[PDB]
Amino acid sequence: MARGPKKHLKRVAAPKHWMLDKLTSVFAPRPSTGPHKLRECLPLIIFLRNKLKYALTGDEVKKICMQRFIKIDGKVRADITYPAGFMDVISIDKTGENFRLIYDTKGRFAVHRITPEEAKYKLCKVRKIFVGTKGIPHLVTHDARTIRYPDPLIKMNDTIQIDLETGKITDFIKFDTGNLCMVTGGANLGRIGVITNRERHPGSFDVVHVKDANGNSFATRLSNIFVIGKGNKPWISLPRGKGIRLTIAEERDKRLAAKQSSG
Amino acid sequence: MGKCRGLRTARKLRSHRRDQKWHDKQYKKAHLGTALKANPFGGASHAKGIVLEKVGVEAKQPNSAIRKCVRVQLIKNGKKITAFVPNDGCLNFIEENDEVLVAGFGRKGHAVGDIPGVRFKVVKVANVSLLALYKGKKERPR
Amino acid sequence: VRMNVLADALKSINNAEKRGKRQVLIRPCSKVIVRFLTVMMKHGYIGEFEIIDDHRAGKIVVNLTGRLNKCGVISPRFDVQLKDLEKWQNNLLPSRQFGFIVLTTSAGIMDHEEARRKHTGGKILGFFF
Amino acid sequence: MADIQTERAYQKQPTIFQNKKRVLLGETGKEKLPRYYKNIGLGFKTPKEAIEGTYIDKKCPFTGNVSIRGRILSGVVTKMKMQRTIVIRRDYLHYIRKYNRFEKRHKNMSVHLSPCFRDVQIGDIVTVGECRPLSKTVRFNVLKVTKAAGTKKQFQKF
RNA sequence: GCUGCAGUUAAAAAGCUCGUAGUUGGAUCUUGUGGAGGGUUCCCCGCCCCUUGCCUCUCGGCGCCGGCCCGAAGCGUUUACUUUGAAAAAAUUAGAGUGUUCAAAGCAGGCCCGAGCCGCCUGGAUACCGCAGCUAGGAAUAAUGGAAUAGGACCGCGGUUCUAUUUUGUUGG
RNA sequence: GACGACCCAUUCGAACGUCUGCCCUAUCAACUUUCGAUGGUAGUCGCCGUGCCUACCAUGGUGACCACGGGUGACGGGGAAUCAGGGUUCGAUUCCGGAGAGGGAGCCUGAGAAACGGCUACCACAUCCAAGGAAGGCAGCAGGCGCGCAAAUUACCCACUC
Repeated sequence: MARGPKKHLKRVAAPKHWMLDKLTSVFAPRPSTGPHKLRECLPLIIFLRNKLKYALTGDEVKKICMQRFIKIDGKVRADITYPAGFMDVISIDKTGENFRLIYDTKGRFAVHRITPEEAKYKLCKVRKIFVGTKGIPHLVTHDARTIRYPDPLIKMNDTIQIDLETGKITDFIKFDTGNLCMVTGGANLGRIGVITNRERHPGSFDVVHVKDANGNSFATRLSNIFVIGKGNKPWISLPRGKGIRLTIAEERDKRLAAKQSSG
Repeated sequence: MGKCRGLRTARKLRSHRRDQKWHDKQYKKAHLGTALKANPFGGASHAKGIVLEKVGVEAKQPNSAIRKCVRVQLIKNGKKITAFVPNDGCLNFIEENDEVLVAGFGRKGHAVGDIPGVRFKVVKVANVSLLALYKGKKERPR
Repeated sequence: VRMNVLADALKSINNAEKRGKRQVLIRPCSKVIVRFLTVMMKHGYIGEFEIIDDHRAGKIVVNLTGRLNKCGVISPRFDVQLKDLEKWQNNLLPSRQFGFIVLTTSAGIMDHEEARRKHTGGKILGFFF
Repeated sequence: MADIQTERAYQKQPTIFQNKKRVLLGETGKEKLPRYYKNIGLGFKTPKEAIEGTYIDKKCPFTGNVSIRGRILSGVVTKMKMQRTIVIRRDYLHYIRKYNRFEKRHKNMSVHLSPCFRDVQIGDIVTVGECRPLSKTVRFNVLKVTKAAGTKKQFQKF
């Protein structure tokens, strides 16, 4: 079957980090088309009945979205399979709560509640600079927003703080060694550490070393690096564990050390 | 040994073994498939036919007996096989020009015991087994 | 001919040890053979050895005891990858408590117990026990 | 060489123009050719022979249009008699997990040869690089030739 | 029957030799001393000539008092080999956690309070994933390799031929 | 607020292309070429690259490292059974990719189809008819016939999952 694009998605080929079961039926939600990559998305309904358990059936989530209590990036969305991804803020204004989508140290989108103050902006990577007609420059970001007239000194692999309401960036970082970074793709995920070094090749990818403040060195491809703030100075509130990432032996030891699994 | 043991002699080994495997007896029946084509079965465990005529086969020496076989033609290949009738007096429970169900002896293409030319036996005469006819758990339906 | 120098050397020392000889004559010398016999001496399976010099390829004379049992060559020279090591070490040694398969690595020629502590595989040469 | 036209259709460089514009020795130049070339990039070197020379070819990447991007490979010459192309060979070793031996296998591939290089001979080492298709059996072009690295073709006694 | 078979008589070496492909192929081109990690010499800096071979430098930091020193830039003839990274769909398999009433399974679940807790805590690991391709370190082993009726080296010079546009505010000679 | 539309970016893909990897057979050893084989030059065509196609021109391409030809109770892979180590055999079948709707060919609509629960024709089948004509494709769920050693209910329902 290949006379056009498919529309079903199974459960057993579903991207594994949404933590689905398999004794519910064959299908899984499928992200609809949008700004983030299909693998990198967390569909809306999985945050609302397969995490926080406001709803219990998919029809219930549709009944929440219809009354429009949900926002994403300060605008109103009303699908059940809206494709939100990394660095967005969800905002329920009927609870007074704001969430942030960020990577756990085990590489899955966690619940990271935040102040309303922080929830007025997000961190956006620059990917492309493109001169349009009549000599105007542009930015292009991973959340796929086109912000016209950027000041010229911003280059790709940099990051920019965006004001959700108005565009028109507040600050930026210029990519270099000794800046604090998060990993967003690759087999490493959610790890935090300073850049330390870069390496360039002519075509065919290139890699970027990273080192943290716990004395571990690891590397990742260039295009999986994301900047979060100046050296040892995050401009976001980080979820617990701080991207350090333990081994399984040490992690076991903590649970049996406090002797705690309930409270 | 008596053979090359280079570090670049993978070809001369892997082509030699693929050739000298054809001289093996088991392999040569399995992979030419002439076994199947020649067999009155398609390679199925059983087969079904219709009786032609009772016969008796006189056993190979030193044993002397009459072994009360049948001869049957098959449905699914239209060719003829001479088939043993097991237990005692189950010749009587077979009646001519009816269907039967046949089955191999248990030695895979080779006559068993002192009876020659018979590589098959009989299990059902009319959806009723020779076991159940003999024991009396069922009865011939007339 | 003599396509494997190491293979012709060891068979001599094998044959000689059986008869009970405690001096032998091995030719041709090669540097590879020297470092081989060095390892075999350190552990204490054989004694001191004398390299006679010519201007051809040398000849070697050895002093040995009955401690040696069997040194073999493995031809051709396979690779080992430090998980393949254990599979080898089972096959060539009569015990888990003694015997040393020898090999060469980029860190030089050594026994297997030592090679595992350098954390480098390499090409296998022979064995002994 | 001075004449390279011999075809039914006129042969020329695109991206070059001929003026009628005035000069003190006109009309209108002194050879009517300002030569075109471009770099390959990547770190491979441009040849003198192109910038000096006169030839029309479009499948060479020095003077023509065709990018080199993706893979890079090598080979050696085995045969040639074809027009602006050659055949080459790639020896390599295939492993078998059932045994522990290797064995030899080779493929042959054609690749286009620039009119820039005019010094090639059988058995010369060559390097090549991935391109968009040029022809049915050509996917590559030469970037560089090298020889005298193993069995020289000449000797010094001068 | 690679690991791991057999060929005098039990089945079995071409009558014999030559010979291209294939397979396989001799020797030969470096050792000692203080500090550091482990013994009582031996296995990250250096020293005898070498030590991650060099320069050349110039642009953007570190220094010390215009002047001087050392990291990054071309790389050590090429491969294999070995060692580390990157990179890899899930289910299955190995395997951590959880009394399914036990198990096969499953991915859950666990805490204190009469009615005042209107709530709290925590999991959903990890391993392996042939090849072939990408990256860095090692340099023994095996291939490949530098001047032999020379060209290697130093800002050593000549002759010959061609040529760059940068700067003297601009444009021409 | 709702709707529509143009271009660029993005998402979902799609399509071509690189390198490496495949079961048996030599009682298959030479094969391929103007009925294009390999290459060159220009053009045609196509969403684009390309002997994809045409004109003109060149004479090549591949092979004992097994081509070419023939065979396969061969859909491919993730896997499965047995097993000390090394292996052997199986994989129609829930995931992923491909191919096809009786056999062939052509085509409309659309962003997307050489679609068959769309259309047009032939060939093979088979139905109705006032004999003038008309209509059809269960390798969708049930069910029946036939084939055979060999395989289920003409059930209930959108509550769950989508």
